[PDB]
Amino acid sequence: SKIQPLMKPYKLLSEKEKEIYRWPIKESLKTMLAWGWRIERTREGDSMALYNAAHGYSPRAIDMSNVTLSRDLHAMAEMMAE
Amino acid sequence: FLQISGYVVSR
Amino acid sequence: GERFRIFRAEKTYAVKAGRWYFEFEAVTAGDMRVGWSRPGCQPDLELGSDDRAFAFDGFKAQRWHQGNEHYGRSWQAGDVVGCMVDMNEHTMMFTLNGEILLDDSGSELAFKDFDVGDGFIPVCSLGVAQVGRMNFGKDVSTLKYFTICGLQEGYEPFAVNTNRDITMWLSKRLPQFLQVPSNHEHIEVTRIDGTIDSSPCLKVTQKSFGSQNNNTDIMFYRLSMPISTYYYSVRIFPGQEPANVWVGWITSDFHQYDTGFDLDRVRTVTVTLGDEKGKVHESIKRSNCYMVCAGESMSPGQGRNNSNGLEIGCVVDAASGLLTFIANGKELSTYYQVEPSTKLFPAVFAQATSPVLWSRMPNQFLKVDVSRISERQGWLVQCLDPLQFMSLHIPEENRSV
Amino acid sequence: GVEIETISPGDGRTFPKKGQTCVVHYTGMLQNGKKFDSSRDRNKPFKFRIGKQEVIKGFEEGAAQMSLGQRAKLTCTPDVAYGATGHPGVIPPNATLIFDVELLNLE
Amino acid sequence: NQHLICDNLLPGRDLLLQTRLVNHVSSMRPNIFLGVSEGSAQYKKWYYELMVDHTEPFVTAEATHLRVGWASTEGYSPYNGVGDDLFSYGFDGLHLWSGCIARTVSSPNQHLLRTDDVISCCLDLSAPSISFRINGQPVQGMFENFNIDGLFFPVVSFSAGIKVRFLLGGRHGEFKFLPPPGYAACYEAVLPKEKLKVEHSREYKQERTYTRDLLGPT
Repeated sequence: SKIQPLMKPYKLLSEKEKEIYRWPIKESLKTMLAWGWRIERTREGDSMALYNAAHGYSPRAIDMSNVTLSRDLHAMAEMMAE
Repeated sequence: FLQISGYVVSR
Repeated sequence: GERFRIFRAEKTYAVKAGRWYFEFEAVTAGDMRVGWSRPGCQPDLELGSDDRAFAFDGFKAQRWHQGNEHYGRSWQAGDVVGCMVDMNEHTMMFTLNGEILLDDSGSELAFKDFDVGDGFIPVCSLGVAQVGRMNFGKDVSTLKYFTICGLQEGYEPFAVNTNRDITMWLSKRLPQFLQVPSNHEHIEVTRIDGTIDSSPCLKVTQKSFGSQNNNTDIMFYRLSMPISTYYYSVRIFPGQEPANVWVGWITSDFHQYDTGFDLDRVRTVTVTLGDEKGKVHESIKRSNCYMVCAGESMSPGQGRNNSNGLEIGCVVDAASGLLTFIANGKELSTYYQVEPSTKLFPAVFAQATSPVLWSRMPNQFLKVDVSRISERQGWLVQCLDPLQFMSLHIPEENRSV
Repeated sequence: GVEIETISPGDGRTFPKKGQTCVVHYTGMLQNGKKFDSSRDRNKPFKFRIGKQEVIKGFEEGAAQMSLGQRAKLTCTPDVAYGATGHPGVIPPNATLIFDVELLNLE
Repeated sequence: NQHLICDNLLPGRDLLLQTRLVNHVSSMRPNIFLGVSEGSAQYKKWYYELMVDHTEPFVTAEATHLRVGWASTEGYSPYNGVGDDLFSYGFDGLHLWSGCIARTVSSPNQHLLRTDDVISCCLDLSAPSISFRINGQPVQGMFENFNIDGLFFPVVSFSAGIKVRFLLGGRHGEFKFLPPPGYAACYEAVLPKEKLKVEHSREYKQERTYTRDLLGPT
């Protein structure tokens, strides 16, 4: 019947799916922290929510691929891909 | 993933 | 990069054969890039960038045809480039003060092997604070270096046979309003034929505009519309709010262009005609040249992507000072109590990426100007002379061409 | 209604009689700066007798308000005009007129 | 069978809709650069008054251009006429008809540009009000928010058949009247170390025969 009951907030999500989602992120964080680099936490960069069902689920699509990035972050991404 | 929240890795 | 003025000539006396002499008297040393070009196009671009235009500069000591092509030697104050056409063999050349400038190949030749096409007319260029002199020569004594090489070989002045003064064109300073675009770099408008049971914009057309990629510098829209009341809509960029752009009705009095916008934008015109010092009366606040409402924080609830208070495109039944532009989804708190003013082709300020108000029209001034007289002990001006010129004005949009 | 806005004074007491002609050099223009008629550029002034309906009522009433040598600036409501029909081919229907007459002499 | 069609095609679209035309020319300005703003500059009070000797119509038409506008720099682009600078009303006999905008009134003490032009010009960079005293009652109707960036120029425009002398403070000449308290005369704004003269309306081309000057944007 193609019924997926997994549509739920992350607080009540399963531990297995949460670990599956978190494992690549944790691995990436460990890889970038092993080398050792400065971390920027500027307050002017708080752009988490700037772009324009059950339990108030209202998804949206964000197209942020047009933002140009620095060469240092490009090299870091290349190293992560390698 | 890295652009959000202003997280920039620098040497 | 800007401030260059290509001092063109009238294309009516274009050339297709023969040969003539032409010298440009240079007063300011540095950039004296002068030459000739076809009527063609590109009234605001690099002089001599393509094969359409030919020029030679002295600051960089090079010519200008299909590239830089370092040629000749640098000039200074009091110099004549000495340009002569040669249409019987299609080989151009220049003689700096009677001396042929040596090219990069050591052949003292400028250009070769081009099609005549529509012909070429002399074209100058002055970047910043450059003094020049446009001289073709009604007589032999008018020019000084004409009797060096052009006279002895068979070259004539450009105005040898004309019994009237030759007028010259120049680049404009203000961008023309409508300037319907045809084949620009990334400009393309589309129309649809949805007329019934569809088209919620009710314009019975698309008027959609889309750029190519990574090219925007905040330019003021101007589209053609050949074919509350008057339910239409102009398909502005669909509500993605790249910079919260400003939308409003523009007047025919608008003449100001820059990268920045939403500034003071010329005087706001606030008139309170009455007794003033005695007792003020009802105010008359006319519209601005950029009388355009700001985009502001439209849709605070973060609704749909391509729907954020845009393209209302409606007008009220009677001219009650304000029209149906103080709306666009909700209240924006503007009044716009103005005079009848004007109504013409639509234009709304916009600036968006990909998620024409252009100054590229040449202009020519009058052959004979009014006489100005200055004196001393008060600098009294005494003017007594008639001079009139008739001008076609206001076909649909108010202008004077 | 006559809405004379005099730009230059004249005699101050001279008024056109019934059996007199008002020699003027009017250059009346329509609204929005449109010059539909001009009598000065033809180098010929205008003559009309007062009280014989030889001219439009607005022009006659405006001449009955300015003095000798008094430069005037008149306007014409659609009442004193060519009516709702309008002058065919030159004056649009239901339009107002603006006059800037300048009486040279009164005879 | 043509007269019906000929008389029908005349009120079709020949009333007034297509390309109209008229003929006239104008424009004239002085040279001195006021250019006063905040910072390392001067105050913001000035006063102007001119003198007229010869004004006649019918040289070419009844309309002879003689106007002094609010904003010479921002009101209109020289690229029609100085004084009637679109938004500017233009100082004249008794009119306040701006460029394509009508705002004229019938204020008292009004007449044509006749001899003994006892006039007064009002400026205020803080709030551009008007008190245009001409032998008593001044002209009413304000015009605020003017010359925002700076570089203001008081100008006097003429077209043809005009014989007037410049009167701005009377440094080169003689100031006939006196400035009131507050508004000081135009003796200031004359920059030292340089010559004082009169220029064009941001115009580089003038009466020339074959030695025409070719100036860039400046």
